[PDB]
Amino acid sequence: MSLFVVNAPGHEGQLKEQLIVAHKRRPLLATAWVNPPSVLITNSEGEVLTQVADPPGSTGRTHQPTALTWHPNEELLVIGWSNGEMSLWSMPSVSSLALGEDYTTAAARSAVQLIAAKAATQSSAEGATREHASGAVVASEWSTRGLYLVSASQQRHVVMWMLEKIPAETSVTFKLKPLWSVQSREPVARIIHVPSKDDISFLLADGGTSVTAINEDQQLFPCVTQQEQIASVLYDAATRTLVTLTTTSMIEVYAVGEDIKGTSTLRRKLSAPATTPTVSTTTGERIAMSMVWASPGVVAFGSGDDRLRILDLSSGSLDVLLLPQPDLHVSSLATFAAKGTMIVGTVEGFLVVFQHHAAATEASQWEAMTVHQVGKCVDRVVLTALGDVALCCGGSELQVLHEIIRKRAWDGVAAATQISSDMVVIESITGCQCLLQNKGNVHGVSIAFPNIALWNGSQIDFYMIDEATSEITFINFVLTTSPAFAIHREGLIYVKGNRIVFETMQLAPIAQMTFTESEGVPVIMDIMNDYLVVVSSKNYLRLARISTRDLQQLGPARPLTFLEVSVSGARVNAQGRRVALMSTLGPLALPDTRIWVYDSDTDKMSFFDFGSRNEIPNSVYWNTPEPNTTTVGEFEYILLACETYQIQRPHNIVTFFATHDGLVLQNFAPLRRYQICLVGLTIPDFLLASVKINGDPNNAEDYVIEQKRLRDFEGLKSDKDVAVREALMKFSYYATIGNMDEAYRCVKSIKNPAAWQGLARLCVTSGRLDVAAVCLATMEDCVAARALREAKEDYPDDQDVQLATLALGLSMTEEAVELLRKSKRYDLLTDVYMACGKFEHAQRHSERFDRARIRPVAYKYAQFMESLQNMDAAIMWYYNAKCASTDVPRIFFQTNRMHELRQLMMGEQQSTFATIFPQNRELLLWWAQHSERRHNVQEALRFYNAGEDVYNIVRILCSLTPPKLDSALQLVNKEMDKAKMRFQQQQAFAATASARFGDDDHGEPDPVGSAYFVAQLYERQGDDQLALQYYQAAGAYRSGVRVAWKMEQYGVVANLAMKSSDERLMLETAMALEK
Amino acid sequence: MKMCRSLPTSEVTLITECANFFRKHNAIPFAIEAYEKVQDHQALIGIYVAKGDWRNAFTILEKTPTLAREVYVPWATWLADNDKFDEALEAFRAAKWPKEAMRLMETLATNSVTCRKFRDAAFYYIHLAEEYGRFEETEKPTDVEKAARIRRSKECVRRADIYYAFSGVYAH
Amino acid sequence: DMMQWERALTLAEQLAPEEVPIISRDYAQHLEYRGVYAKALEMYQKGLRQLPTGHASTELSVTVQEVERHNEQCRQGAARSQIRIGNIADAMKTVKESSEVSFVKECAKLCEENQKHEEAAQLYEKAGDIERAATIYIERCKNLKAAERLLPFIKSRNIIGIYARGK
Repeated sequence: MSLFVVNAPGHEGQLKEQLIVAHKRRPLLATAWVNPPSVLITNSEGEVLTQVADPPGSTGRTHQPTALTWHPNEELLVIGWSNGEMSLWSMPSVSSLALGEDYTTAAARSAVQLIAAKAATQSSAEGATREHASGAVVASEWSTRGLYLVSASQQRHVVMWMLEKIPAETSVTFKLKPLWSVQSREPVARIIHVPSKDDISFLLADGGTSVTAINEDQQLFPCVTQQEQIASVLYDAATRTLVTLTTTSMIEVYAVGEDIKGTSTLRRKLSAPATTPTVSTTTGERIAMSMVWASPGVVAFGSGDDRLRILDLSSGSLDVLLLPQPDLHVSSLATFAAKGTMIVGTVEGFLVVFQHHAAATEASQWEAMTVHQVGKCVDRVVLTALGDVALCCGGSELQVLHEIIRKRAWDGVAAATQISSDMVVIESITGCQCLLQNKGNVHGVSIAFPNIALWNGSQIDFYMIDEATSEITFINFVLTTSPAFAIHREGLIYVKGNRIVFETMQLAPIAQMTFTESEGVPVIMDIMNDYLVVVSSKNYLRLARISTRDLQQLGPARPLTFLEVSVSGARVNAQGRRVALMSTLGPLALPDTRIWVYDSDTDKMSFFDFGSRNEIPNSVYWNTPEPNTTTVGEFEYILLACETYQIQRPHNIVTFFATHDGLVLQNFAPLRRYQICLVGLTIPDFLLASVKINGDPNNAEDYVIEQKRLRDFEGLKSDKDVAVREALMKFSYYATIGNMDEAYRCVKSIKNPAAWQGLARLCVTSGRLDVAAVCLATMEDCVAARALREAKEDYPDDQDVQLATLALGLSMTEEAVELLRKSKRYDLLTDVYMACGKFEHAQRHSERFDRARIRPVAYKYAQFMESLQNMDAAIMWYYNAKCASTDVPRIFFQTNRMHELRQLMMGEQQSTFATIFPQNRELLLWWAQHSERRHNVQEALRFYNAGEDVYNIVRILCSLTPPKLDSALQLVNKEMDKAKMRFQQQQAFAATASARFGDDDHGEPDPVGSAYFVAQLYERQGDDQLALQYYQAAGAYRSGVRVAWKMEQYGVVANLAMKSSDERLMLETAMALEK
Repeated sequence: MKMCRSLPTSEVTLITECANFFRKHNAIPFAIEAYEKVQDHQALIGIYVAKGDWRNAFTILEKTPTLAREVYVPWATWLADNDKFDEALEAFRAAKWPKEAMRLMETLATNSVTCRKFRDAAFYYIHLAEEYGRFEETEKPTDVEKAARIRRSKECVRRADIYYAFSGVYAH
Repeated sequence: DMMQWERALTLAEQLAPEEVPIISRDYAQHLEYRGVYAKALEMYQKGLRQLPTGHASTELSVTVQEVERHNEQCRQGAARSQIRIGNIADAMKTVKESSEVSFVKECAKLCEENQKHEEAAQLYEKAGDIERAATIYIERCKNLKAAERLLPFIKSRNIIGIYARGK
């Protein structure tokens, strides 16, 4: 990620939080300190430029500055003191000094602005004390074009000042002259200006109920009128909007036209409860209201609570975007329009940085990037021109936080990581983990173990580690200012002026040829092994090879083709051929969502963007070959790793193969919360300077290195395994290419089965199975091979199911649904959902989505409970599965709980059982059969009549001695009645269209099987004529003709044979009739 | 409606078009009246299927026996989504469409096997073997596919015999 | 799934005599990917099988086509494997009695390396392309008699410019 470097220009004076100002375009910053009363003017990095006191003439009255304002385009400050004297601080311009024209780099500009600030001047406006009448200047303000000034005092005096720029014979001076002397009703607090789209017109707010504007007509007139006290007024010049948040926190947005009159557009009551308010007693003052312009059209305010309240003036919508934690008291707020970033300061000592997504829901557009715990209460927050953020801490304390990326390096032996402004943790693979503190802040890190050079802007100090004693001591410094420096075993290579100087540890010069302005000043350099890359300030690329004696430039200087797109970082591979390039966008050093790869052999520049992945990168790294290991493979040299984070942020590490054809993505790798970042790459491991899982991220000493394995480098039993590792890297490359036919041969040399598993995963992702069968069967996963063979044999037409089976056999389970999700295979994913133990997911999935297999889910859960020996849930789910006809009696009979079943058929939780059990018709039928075969005929009859099973009842009644013939006849005729009813209903329903359509459909009612026994009774009583009618009524055509034989009848025989509609029944009765 | 009943029975197509206009603008009863006046049985069946009434659909089916499929198929899927899967299977058996009949019979035979309803599984498999010879009229299978389904027919007959025999033994 | 096809065959000797050749062919396929198919001939010769005798119904009819397809694939594999052994003359009868364009194209590539240029020349003109056949003719074979018959069917004058030097 990234962090702030904190520079505190030391002074024991009491800073006023209300009097820190920043030039809006020039990178400067002015502060007012009390005891002693003075003004420190510093640059944008907190480095002191000058200190200002009262101009001479004071008889010991060192007056107290009360207001400071900047010129909107010049390096000019004006200071209103406590006595009304209006001083003006002016630095001479660089072009006025008539020095050389090479002053175009940032460091030279910083040095010349430092010396010019030391050569600045202070002037006094004539009669300014009288115009304010010895009153302290409580406010001042320049116009938008910055030639009109307005000064307001505590005596309500408001004075307009005309700016006169007097070009002197050798310099330029400035004067401020009074124009008007008007009076307000109260001491005016905030003065705003309005542009016409020059025009002189200033709004004034004294913190009361009404705001008073003044224009060239010398008239002080109100614009908006409110009945409650106002505190802060937000003005938007582009839309001229005037937003006022009342002391009671009520929204009042006024559109303001040319008439300088505010018209309210949105004003809705906000209910902020007054139940035990948190009155600020620690400070002894009213809580400061805070609102600023978050985005064009959107205004944010924090109410001092744990919440942040955003308001969209375009749609009138007010919502809340919360901080990542509760318990954060917001004190001051600021926003950088250049990056679309809000800075949230908390009393607890936190700065939260919110980034525009374009820099779903509208509130998701903002998101917090970094949380920086300063550990001190912040008073005021002021941004600068470049984005550096100044804070007022503890009243008398001031800090300047400048946002940088964390410097880190990995030579091959030890990794160096920056953790603070000046704390650096150096950690080897031998456990040599130690922390070092520098005099100044860390700006550049380079390592060639045990030599390690840190650059602090003004100079580089290279430290030597004696690991035998583990002692580190400064030796000598190289006073240079370039960001380009890199240490090596041969020596240190840096930039002095235009020269790129190569020296030894004792600074013995090695290569020295003077460069020109056309070649320019190198800004970026990278050293690894015996190769170096230099990128100048003009996009020029110089590859080079470092040797024992010289710096052989591998070819000439080259340009590259991409507001403007600059270059901030470059890393060359171990072949010294491909260079990875980090680009930025715009002069604001905005990060870029794409990364670049330059191949010198084909001299191409390919690229890959991360905005497609909604990601922003931070660093890129090649595979560093191990020290004293020159047998590393060629492809192993070309793998590139990039650290990315999405827009506690997510972390990802993405791998690429820098082929000639472009960048081919290999794999992503999310990082955990303790895994802070990536410091190095050394195959097969990402080397991360993380913290312990249970450790303290706040601790600076808990930065331990972790060698996270590459995802396609699993099962590495041997760290000296060379051929297997090289062939695995070749296989990974071929998998990224994809055409797995020779990726099959990439792993034959490997006998590590983890490579076979990775190849099988690739076979799943591709869709090739004949390779995958061998991939399974060479690991002897006979379960998965058996499953694949069965899937091929039973589902030969479908290949997606075989792919899903293979994926399941490879211990990846989320893919089965994704394979044939909507094209429907709900049964198989139901089985998979059960097989993961997620019954409570499978049943709720199938209830809404797959209605055909609720019963198998219930039956499987019942078997699961029965194998758990919980007969309660097992019995209730065998009931829920509609299988209680055979399985609930099974459980009761095999648990020997038959007494309870008899009790149920003829305790709070027993209510649930007895609610359902006694009336289950299948249970009644089963108990009837049970008692019937238990030689209890009468209980069987009772339970059959309770279960209305007509057939069994008729069988029993015709079987009893004596046969209860009349009740059997009654029930048989009742069922014949119902069958006749159904046949007549369907026939009369069909006869409507049969009125016109003559159909000889000789349909018959459904025969009643229960009649059979009745005919049997007459068959046992000689009433065969009666039996024949019931046999035909039963559909017993064979028994019908069996009866019909003894009548010496043949017509009934023939027609019953016809009605049988089965070939045998006429096939034999033919020659039965012939005899 | 007034202009609809102004029209005679000769201009059938115009009344069908204005009944379509009724149907697009959810004038369901007017569409019913117009389709009735032009005795457009297919549109009556379609609008009743979309509506939900089935008795009227079958009354229309009685006059025209040759319009069976377009009534049974939505009837079959309605029975299927009303969890009456045996009835839906019978309806699919009536109205050809062997793909959905195949799938539903697979699910039902599997449910009978896993829930140990061995008589039900035997019935499902013995009729599933008979269904394995059912193809859509648009597709004429090769002899290879005919053999690949004859083998499954014989296998399912064997499974049906085994399950039907095993039901009584398991019960005992 | 053990790929011990040797013991698979060993138990298939007494368990399933009919399953014996099929596994065999699969064995040879794996050898195809490793170049050790010098032993991948005897199982192809053992892949023969007597015709199914029975009633003339579909059941005895459909299987014939599948078993014949298996025989054709086995003979294709045998012809492919016999090239590097040095038995081109035996394989030529099977190759020239075949019809598949791709199989003959794959067989024609490897005949030049064994310096058996006559069979390579016979296969190149029937491989479906004549331009590459004449290119191999003028660079390696140097047989102008066969190229004379292909002269009206080639428009490549750069081939002719080297062809006509010794013609």
